[PDB]
Amino acid sequence: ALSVKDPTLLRIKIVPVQPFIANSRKQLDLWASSHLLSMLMYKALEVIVDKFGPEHVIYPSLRDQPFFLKFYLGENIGDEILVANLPNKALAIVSGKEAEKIEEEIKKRIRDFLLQLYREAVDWAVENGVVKVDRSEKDSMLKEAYLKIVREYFTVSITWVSLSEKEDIYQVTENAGLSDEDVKKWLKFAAIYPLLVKILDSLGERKVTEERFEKSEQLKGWKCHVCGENLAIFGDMYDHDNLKSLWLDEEPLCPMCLIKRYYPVWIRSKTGQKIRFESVVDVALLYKNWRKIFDEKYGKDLVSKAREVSEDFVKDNMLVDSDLYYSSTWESGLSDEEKVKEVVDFLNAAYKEIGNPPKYYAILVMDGDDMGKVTPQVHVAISQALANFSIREVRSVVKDEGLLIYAGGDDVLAILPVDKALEVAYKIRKEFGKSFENGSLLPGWKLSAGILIVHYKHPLYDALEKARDLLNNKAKNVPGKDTLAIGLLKRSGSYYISLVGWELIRVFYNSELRKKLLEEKGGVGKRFIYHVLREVDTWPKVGIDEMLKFEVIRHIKEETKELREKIYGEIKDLLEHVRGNNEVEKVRGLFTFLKIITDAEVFP
Amino acid sequence: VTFTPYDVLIPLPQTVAGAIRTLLFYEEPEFTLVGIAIGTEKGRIYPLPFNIIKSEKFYKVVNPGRFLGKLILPPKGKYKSGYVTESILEKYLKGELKEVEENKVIRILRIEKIYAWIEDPGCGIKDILSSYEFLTLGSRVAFVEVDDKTPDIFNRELGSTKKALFYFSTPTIGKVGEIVQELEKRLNAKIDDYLLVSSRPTAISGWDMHEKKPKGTKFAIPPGSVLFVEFKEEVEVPPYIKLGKLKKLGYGLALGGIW
Ligand SMILES: Nc1ncnc2c1ncn2[C@@H]1O[C@H](COP(=O)(O)OP(=O)(O)OP(=O)(O)O)[C@@H](O)[C@H]1O
Ligand code: NA
Ligand code: NA
Ligand SMILES: [Zn+2]
Repeated sequence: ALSVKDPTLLRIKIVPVQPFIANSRKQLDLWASSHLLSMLMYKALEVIVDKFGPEHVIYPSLRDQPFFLKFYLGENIGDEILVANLPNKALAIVSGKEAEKIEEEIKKRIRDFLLQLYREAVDWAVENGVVKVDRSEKDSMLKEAYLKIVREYFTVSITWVSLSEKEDIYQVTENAGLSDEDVKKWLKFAAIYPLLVKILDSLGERKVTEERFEKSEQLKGWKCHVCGENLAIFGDMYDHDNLKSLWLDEEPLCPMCLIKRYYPVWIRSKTGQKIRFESVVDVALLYKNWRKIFDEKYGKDLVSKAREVSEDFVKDNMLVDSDLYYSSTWESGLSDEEKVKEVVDFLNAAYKEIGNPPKYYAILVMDGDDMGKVTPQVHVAISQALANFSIREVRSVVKDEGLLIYAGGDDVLAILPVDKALEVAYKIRKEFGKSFENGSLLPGWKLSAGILIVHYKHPLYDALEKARDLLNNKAKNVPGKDTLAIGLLKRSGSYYISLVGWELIRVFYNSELRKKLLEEKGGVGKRFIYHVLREVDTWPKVGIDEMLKFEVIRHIKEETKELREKIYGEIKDLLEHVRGNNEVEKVRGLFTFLKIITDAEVFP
Repeated sequence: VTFTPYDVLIPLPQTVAGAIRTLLFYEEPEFTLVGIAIGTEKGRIYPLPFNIIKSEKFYKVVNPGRFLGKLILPPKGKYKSGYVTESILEKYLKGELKEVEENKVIRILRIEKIYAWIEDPGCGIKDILSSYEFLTLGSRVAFVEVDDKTPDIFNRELGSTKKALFYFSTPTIGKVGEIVQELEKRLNAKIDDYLLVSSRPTAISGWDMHEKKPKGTKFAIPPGSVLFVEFKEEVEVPPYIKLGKLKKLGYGLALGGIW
């Protein structure tokens, strides 16, 4: 478009984002949280579209958003729809007069929307035995105490500035404190869009902060188990034990976490779409197509023996819970008895033939550093590109390798099985690179990521905190960024971190070294890694190269000389792509990395 | 006020208050828990102010600009959680440090001491707890010392100025509007504008003994949060001021600053 009266820059922000997602006990909660959030932006975005249409939304680019296709144009979209492609920030160009109305409306549009879900959620919960109570009591679930929680939880903040206004760059640059950066934009001698946006943020951050603290107090009573923060429904009324009783799975649920449980079914009704994996274990078992093969080879039988154990153990010739694949589950933690032995033993026998079951999965978080590439139209093209990358490029990579939850453009959240984590992150990175046609050696656009490998039993909220920590605190503190931070958290509690360049994936993959470790059995020198790491506890008097040379020989007949050359050569190559201020830091990083991808318990 | 340090060998305020509350074999209490501080081998430490951002091996203190007659913070890097010495904070509160080397920021309970400041209205806490003691923490044990000397931060002579900031040492429970409003009254002054620099609201809940269930959830401004204020007229900024709910429980300890 670009022709209008009193064009105004409008910015929208929604919160909380990470804290909301973190309050998930299961992947399904995690997905619902991410999906719902995007939806909220959409609702918020609707207002602008209704009033002006897509083209006036600079960011994100609406035109291809599935949500846009499938809710504004009722096109048919399929499982494409499960992915949340909408970020929680947006900006549009709009008339000054209608702006404040837009603010009132969006706030209300989302507020009303949340209220619906709670209500449909209430009906749903009580009917399907989630809440387990006389429908007479239902009226109790809709009291102001619970309603207020839903209204107040999310703060969507709308801010705007006049794009037509009296301008002095001396004064404008002045109020915002940003000196020594004037020539690129201080210099306009021939509208200040790029500077204009950044102030908006500054302005937006002022509103969100006030508005997110206008929060009402709550009644005494037991808190939701998932979220742990808001009064569990009926929390005020009962003692804890009895209250635990009203809830299935013994999980009392606040409103905002109840909507979480209901949200999955609601999209399904709306779209007839569900995610393939409701569990991390579901994603874990993808590793080596281990599950596909096992269920097929023994899977067929497994239920009746298990079914023989319990009628409620399963429905539809399918296991209710995937963790039942793990003998350990049977072995302990179950929640008549003779059957246990044969299955356990049954399953252990199974492991004999196919190998042991993967109990580890990976969380992949990626963010674009540092955005953007600081003209409204220039902004749009970037946005369209980002939308294209997110919507199609990332989806094609993760397609069928794991669960893609969120792709807002530069940023990503995916759950992958261990064997595909590195593979996928690198691929995404490249696609991201090509999509902006950045040419090395010296790129930016740059992208950093965090890969957290966790045991399935590990609390989701904590896994998320750590994974984000890897991205923000490790990968992005590296100078130049464009880094991948890998963290292996083991059930033992041992946490291993490696920061590496992106090409390290490439080099190590297709390395003889990888092959020997992969072709490890018959194996390469055991303690190779321990020994090298030991020498890097301090500067080897011998020096790095010697020790390496030395260690490479201790572990590995005519060819053996040729082989060590290569390995030593390959190792020297990798260190180039391991982050670290010194060669000592790099050696640990590389060999810590090797330690990670070679853990038998993580990579059966 | 009495100054109570524990040697250990939020619900932090609650825990401490209760503990004292609990010690006295012999709902706020009678006494007031002004605030508490964390301690290490380096002495007292405080959550890094939210307007101090890491960059270039340095943390930059960034001050507000008045956009559209509106107080705002220049667009900068993410906050990085950390702590600073009592020494550093005082410099901060006087607007006399432009930056702090990264090494200084204290990422490092995982805690060596905890300080309690108390107004004892003849509850005889000082003489009674004064006895050199080892007391049960609300489980774990602690060594308790008590001094009648109020902390230096509490007695500082800030200038009289139109621009003041308030730094929240402890979680303050209130909506922004009420707080500034409560502020206006206690200082008996009018505030032209204010900017609150902070992370998302903290959910604080505590036990109700009599009702025998968890206390109603409240939302508090997280510690290290700073409130910048532009008064209409010159105000003698106090060294500290108590704001919001659950004061006697150690909440709402805001330290006065300038800018
Ligand atoms: N719907 C979503 N699902 C999953 N992740 C999301 C979603 N929306 C945003 N995110 C990611 O989570 C981050 C949280 O953003 P936040 O609320 O911290 O605002 P922010 O200014 O982007 O913060 P920062 O840039 O400091 O991380 C976003 O940057 C985004 O990449
Ligand atoms: Na964030
Ligand atoms: Na970014
Ligand atoms: Zn909850």
